[PDB]
Amino acid sequence: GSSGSSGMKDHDAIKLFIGQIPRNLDEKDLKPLFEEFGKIYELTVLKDRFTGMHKGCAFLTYCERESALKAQSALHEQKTLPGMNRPIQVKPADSESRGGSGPSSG
Repeated sequence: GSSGSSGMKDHDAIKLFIGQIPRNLDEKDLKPLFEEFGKIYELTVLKDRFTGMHKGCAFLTYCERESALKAQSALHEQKTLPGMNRPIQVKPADSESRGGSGPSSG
């Protein structure tokens, strides 16, 4: 083809954590959108089997690291699902070294 790019997700993929989503959607209904932005490799909607049937959120994995960035800033505070007063939040499930607060002496 022209663009092609039919391969596999990068070795170190980024797990984008999406929040502010109602428990009335479906992976086949959410994957599409993102798919238009990036070649999603795997999608999973955090859904417990005890009480957290739906943690009003879902995990997304973009094949290309860069791509994710696009959809992130492209979607983040950009799209607002029906029923949610606030827009859709998009942030990577990364843990930045931190754990301290409490200045003094000015």
